[PDB]
Amino acid sequence: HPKLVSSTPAEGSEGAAPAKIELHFSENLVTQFSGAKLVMTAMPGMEHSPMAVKAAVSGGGDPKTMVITPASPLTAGTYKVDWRAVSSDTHPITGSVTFKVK
Ligand SMILES: [Cu+2]
Ligand SMILES: [Cu+2]
Ligand SMILES: [Cu+2]
Repeated sequence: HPKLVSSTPAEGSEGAAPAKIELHFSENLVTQFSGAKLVMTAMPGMEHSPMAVKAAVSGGGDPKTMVITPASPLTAGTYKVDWRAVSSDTHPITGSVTFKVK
């Protein structure tokens, strides 16, 4: 089964707004069954409130890499990437990556 090897930004990281989010998995993904959603869970001065972020999701050049690209630059707040990794003849695997933008 594919598991999340690494990502940019990394889990728990705090830093600048990423132009795109990259997820690297241990196994090659089937593009049509794999995917992800980006959510803002919080922003400065306001209560926690999950909201889908307008973003596109595609495989990279590497079949083990998933790329999420926001429609517009991410503003300050906490974000989570809920991903769905499906390799060939394998049960779907899901997970969540969280990170903060300042
Ligand atoms: Cu928001
Ligand atoms: Cu708000
Ligand atoms: Cu399985």
